[PDB]
Amino acid sequence: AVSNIHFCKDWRSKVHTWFKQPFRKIRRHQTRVEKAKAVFPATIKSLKPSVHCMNQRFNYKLRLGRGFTLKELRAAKIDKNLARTIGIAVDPRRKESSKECLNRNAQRLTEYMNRLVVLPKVHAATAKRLVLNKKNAEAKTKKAAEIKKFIAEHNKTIKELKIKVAAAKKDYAKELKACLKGLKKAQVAFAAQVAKKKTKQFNKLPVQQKEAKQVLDANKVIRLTAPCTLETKTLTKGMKAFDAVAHLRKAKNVAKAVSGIVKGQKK
Amino acid sequence: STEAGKQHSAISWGTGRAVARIPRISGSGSGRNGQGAFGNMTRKGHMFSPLKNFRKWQRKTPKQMRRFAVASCIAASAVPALVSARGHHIAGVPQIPLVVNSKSISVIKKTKQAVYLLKKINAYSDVLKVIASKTVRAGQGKMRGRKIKERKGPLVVYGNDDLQAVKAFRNIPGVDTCRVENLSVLNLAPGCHMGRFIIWTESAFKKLNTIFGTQK
Amino acid sequence: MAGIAVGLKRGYPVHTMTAKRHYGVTKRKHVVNDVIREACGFSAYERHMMDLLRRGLDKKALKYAKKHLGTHKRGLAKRDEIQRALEAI
Amino acid sequence: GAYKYINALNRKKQSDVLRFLRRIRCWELRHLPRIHRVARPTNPERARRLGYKPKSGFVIYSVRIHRGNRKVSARKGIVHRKPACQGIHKIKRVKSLQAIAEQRVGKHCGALRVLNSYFIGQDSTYRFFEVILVDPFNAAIRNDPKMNWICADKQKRREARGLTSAAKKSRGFTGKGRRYNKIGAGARGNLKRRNLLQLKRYRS
Amino acid sequence: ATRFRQTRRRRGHVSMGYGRIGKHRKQRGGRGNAGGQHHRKTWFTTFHPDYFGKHGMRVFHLKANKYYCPSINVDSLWSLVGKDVQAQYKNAKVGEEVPVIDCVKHGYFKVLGKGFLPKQPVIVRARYFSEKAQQKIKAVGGACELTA
RNA sequence: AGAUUUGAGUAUCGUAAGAGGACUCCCUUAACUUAAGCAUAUCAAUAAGGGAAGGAAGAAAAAAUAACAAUGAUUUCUUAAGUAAUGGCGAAUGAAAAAGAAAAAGACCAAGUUGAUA
RNA sequence: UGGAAGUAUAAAUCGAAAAGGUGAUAGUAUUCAUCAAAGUCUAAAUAUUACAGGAAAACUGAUAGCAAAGAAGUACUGUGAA
RNA sequence: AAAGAAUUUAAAACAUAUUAGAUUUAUCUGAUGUGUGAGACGGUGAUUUCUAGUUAAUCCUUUAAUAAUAAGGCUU
Repeated sequence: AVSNIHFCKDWRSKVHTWFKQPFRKIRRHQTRVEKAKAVFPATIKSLKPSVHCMNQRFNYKLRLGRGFTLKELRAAKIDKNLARTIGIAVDPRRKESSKECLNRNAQRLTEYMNRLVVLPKVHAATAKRLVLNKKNAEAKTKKAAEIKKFIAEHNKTIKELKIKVAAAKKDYAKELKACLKGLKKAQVAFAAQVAKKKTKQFNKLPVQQKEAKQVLDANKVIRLTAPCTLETKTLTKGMKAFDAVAHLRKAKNVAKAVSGIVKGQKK
Repeated sequence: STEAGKQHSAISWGTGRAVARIPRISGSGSGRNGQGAFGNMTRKGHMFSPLKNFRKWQRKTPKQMRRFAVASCIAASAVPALVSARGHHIAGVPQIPLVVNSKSISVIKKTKQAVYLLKKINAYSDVLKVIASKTVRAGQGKMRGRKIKERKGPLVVYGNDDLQAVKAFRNIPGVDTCRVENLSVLNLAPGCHMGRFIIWTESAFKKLNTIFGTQK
Repeated sequence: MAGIAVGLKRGYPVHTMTAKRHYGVTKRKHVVNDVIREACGFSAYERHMMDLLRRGLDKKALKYAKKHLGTHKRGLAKRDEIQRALEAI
Repeated sequence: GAYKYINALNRKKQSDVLRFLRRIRCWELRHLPRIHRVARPTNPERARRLGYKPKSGFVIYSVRIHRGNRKVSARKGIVHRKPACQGIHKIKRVKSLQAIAEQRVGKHCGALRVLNSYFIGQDSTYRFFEVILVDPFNAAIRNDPKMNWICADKQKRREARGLTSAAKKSRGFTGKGRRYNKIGAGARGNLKRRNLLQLKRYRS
Repeated sequence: ATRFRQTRRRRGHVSMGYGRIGKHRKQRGGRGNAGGQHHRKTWFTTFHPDYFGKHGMRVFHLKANKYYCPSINVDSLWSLVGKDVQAQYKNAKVGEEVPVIDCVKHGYFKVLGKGFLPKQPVIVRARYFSEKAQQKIKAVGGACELTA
């Protein structure tokens, strides 16, 4: 084997021994310990999005980017100025890449905002936010009554068919298509009726006085990916005759044929 | 030191002066000017290849073989023939995989209680061997701090809830404790011999099936 | 089902999403240009390039704008500007 | 405004108006000493872009530098080097003329801080700049939150360490990307990091 | 382990295992791969014949993430999901549920055809397929999907 | 005589100088050595010369990667990797995006606007 | 410089914009993707064999370990750097 | 000529026609519908294979896609 050793240059002055590694681990661990002590949401490692990886080699694995785009904070009904101060990162630079990435992150904020519990800006019980809460209980109670009423009359149908298919799946794993076919028709009608609708520009910050339960970070309570189990499908007659290779050799050959089209039409 | 021995500016005198060709110091007027220089064989010169601090001090080992050696040092501590041959006085102990009730451990807070413990289960015939056979080290070890060279005694492998009893056993001569999770070959097999006298506890003994698993 | 990995139409079926903002000048820039053009005039290379265009040597005005600016797309943009001032007199 | 016409005018440096205006200034600065403070800047659109503001503590200094390359400083053009390093002429400095002139003003007026500098004119023999200096200890500089960062200790001799806009380019800090791989975070601080032979503690 | 070397057994030998007629002088033919075409040609000819020369075009900035395509043969497709799941669905047919061996999740993109698949219908979902892989899957009574 | 501009002296209140340079940001066109000679090349941002600072310094908010189921300031570590490339294609010199971690913070001038203008 | 019909810096000549740069095989054209240079600041993760205060050691133990375990950069040599 | 449902509810480019405020020059700035770009049906069909006719291209690459010059590859 022909040697390739880059020691001809000076190397004894280009060495870096790692003797501080046992003590670096201690030094950083005694910073987080002394950082959560100061204010615990300091080390909370403010929430990050759920973005895919670049390149086709890892284009199926999710990972935490940095900062939610301006489009996600508006879709999740969050103020962009306030979001930075409640342990949510913001990345105005990043541009939205897909409507699926817009919904996937918008749920990430909504779930977190329901878990979030903000203490009053002033500890004293005479704070205006706490005062305004008791001054608007009468209006809040009426709003919750009408929201609850019309959230149940609209889902009066989606509930029963989703109940049927969920219950009908128990028999088949101890007919089913009839319950699934009926559910599909109901959800189509619901989608059309919504389009055939202004809402709150912002939601409300959850502000309350509670016990101080301190959690070192927020990305580990909202999992990136739901657990994946074995996926099984119905083996029909259509999938038994799908010429997969013939499709690959057709899409590739079309790409190589865009050269002939331009050459032909240029003469 | 990197610059130890090579701090001079000596250039070899050369042939034609009836002296060897080893480098010689320049200048004059001192007993050192004109003497031998850098060469490894001279006096006040750098040695053979000087020891550099970036050598390989620590060594690596595969995990699945590091845990293989622990399961073979625990397994040999249940054989009284091996344990006795290692220098342990297990003549009077009731059972060589000795256990003690976790309730008895929970009341231990003073060393006179842990000493009474070691006597009750007849484990003090070994601790007294460490006390009665403590002598000084031989050679240059004493110049550097290491003076007393004791022997080995029983190992009290405690558990998760026996933490407050550590401060009791920790001053008896030749009684070293180690948590059940932190077991290693450096504990169960010191000096490469095998069969260390282990005094378990109920909490640690009943965990060994979860930590180590079984053969199936 | 899950798109194809080759060809022009390639990739997982998703709904991709950006404005192509045009970095242009305002309407008053047509005034700031003539204010300074009137005060300053033309360069030693813009005046000779005007001679070629008056005699109809349109191509040699480009090969003289490229020699003094070093970019083909910045020679056309300057030849047009020069010839748009010839028709303004 | 009145400054979006001056900026657009100053871009026509080949106009007959400017070429005459710069001809007088290049005559004036030839006979005046090499570095000498001028009362107010002569390119105020460029002066106020680089940081100058007409407040106390800010001063403007003019520096004249002799342009053109120079021979390698070896006696009689004799170099005991291999033919690879035997040239004398045609050896171009890395640091620009701007950085070189900036470092001269900083040394002469050592009590102040160089903020930036710009170009004024040139002739066949010289090239004249104008350096915008700041007096850190002035009470107006200290009490302005947007400019008191120049009173920090690390800004001493800002230009001899290569921190100004003109001297940073000579270090390669113009843009970003894969065209600037070797100057990612410093020309030499990057080189030492790549050439390091990392010896871990538990190494194979 | 410097007591195991050859120096500890070669004490008392004057030459120290390096010969008297030819001593242990510093260099024995240059430093490194010197003399590749002059006096070590009998080495780079006997042991590395194609070392000297040029072959193939130059890729100025190769992108190694676009040549990445792991492959799994058909015989190893059923081992992705397991041997218990294979036996569970061993009597399935057309119309009833069969497992989908999503190869892309496990890190295998291409699916090649080598060896024999068990005689059970199966669904295979992967980015690229080989011509003889599709026949082997279909002849057993299965399906060949595509992803991304 | 008066209103300005520019250039000086004197006085008051302050400022740079020198020490140190282990680590940090740089200016300079060394050679021994390797190529079994040697002249491009390697030694080599290496030795010497020179300038400047701090407790750390340097970089920092895209005229950036990418061709994606897209990412998103800077720095540092693992991996890519002795790989793509360069080279009397000889000796030899040799990165970066992707991916995994530590830490995470963004703001300002000029230009533009408001002028019983400050 | 790995950057190869030029990756970066500088010098001589030339030198723009009803903007434009990049997509590393020079060229022109039409699309497409991503950014919007030519001013400035910004703690944290990082480095260290100046120096000072400490703790350790499978390190040396007076020809060893710094050159120096004592009034050691001391006695002594040179005009001088040393 | 023969087999073939195709996967499912939060949206930005503005190509377009109409208005409101301005400009005169290589003219702009706003806002409201529309389709574009749209995907949730054995029988229909998106789609792919086969048989011959016609046209076009045809050794590989310049790494977002093509083109004609240029350059680089393989064999001799």
